[PDB]
Amino acid sequence: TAPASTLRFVAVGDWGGVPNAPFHTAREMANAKEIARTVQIMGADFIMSLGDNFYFTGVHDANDKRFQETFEDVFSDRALRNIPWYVLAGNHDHLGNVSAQIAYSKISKRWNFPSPYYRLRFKVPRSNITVAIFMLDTVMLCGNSVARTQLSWLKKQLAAAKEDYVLVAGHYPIWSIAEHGPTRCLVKNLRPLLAAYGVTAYLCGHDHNLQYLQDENGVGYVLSGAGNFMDPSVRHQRKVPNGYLRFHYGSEDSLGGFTYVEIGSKEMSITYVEASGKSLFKTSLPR
Ligand SMILES: *[C@@H]1O[C@H](CO)[C@@H](O)[C@H](O)[C@H]1NC(C)=O
Ligand SMILES: [Fe+3]
Ligand SMILES: [Fe+3]
Repeated sequence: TAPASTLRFVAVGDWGGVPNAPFHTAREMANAKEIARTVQIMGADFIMSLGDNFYFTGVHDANDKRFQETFEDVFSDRALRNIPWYVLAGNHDHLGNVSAQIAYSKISKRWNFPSPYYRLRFKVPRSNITVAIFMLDTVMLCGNSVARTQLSWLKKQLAAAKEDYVLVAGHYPIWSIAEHGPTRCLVKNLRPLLAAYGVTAYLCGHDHNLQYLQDENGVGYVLSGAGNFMDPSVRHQRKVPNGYLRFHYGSEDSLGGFTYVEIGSKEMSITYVEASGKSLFKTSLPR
């Protein structure tokens, strides 16, 4: 809660330790506690989950699955007690009933998940400056480890969007040096569409760690999927064209970590916050 005239929001990915008991890991809990404090101090408009919402197989019963609850219970703290959530389909969520998590947005007011992929539209308290967010379904758009109209949808969308800012998120990485690494189909089908229509940046998770990349076009690459797991791998450093990596954190001994974004009249900022509370990397992107 701060009188800042900017669009703010936390962006986590890959949280949720189910199956088994409980539904959390030391780390999810840690991030839950920090994402709660971070928003008490800075304040947050919403929260977007970048994927892998219920870790091994995401949800049986459409809405009724009991895991939809232990998430509600993990992110239980008066601070987040009323903060909107915009969800995304991860790969593990596609091993379960996805339509389930979509419909779940009818049982929970804070849980928002209209379609596997959809368009969000916000506005900075400084009026004129409006932002467009395109939530996509990467499993449906790719396959590496059923949406040829999704890729065709994003085309028209991005080509028709007139907002001042345009962000795009999905679960699979375009660029990433970690364990999974760049995803061939995204690098081929999506990447060209960002610089093409001037997308400010691409947020994603999937690789259990924290990293910020940036191509020679100024399009930024925010990879913040470390809310439950932490992977120290960089097997794909070589697969990322030198100069793109600007920041990376995936140490073994560290609990979670996530990102905080603040878009204002002039620029969009991305500060990376470790579970602990320390801001370990920040950078901003032009309008
Ligand atoms: C998936 O979720 C939908 C949405 O409520 C539900 O109607 C359906 O029973 C579920 N489908 C399967 C195959 O479990
Ligand atoms: Fe994943
Ligand atoms: Fe994951």
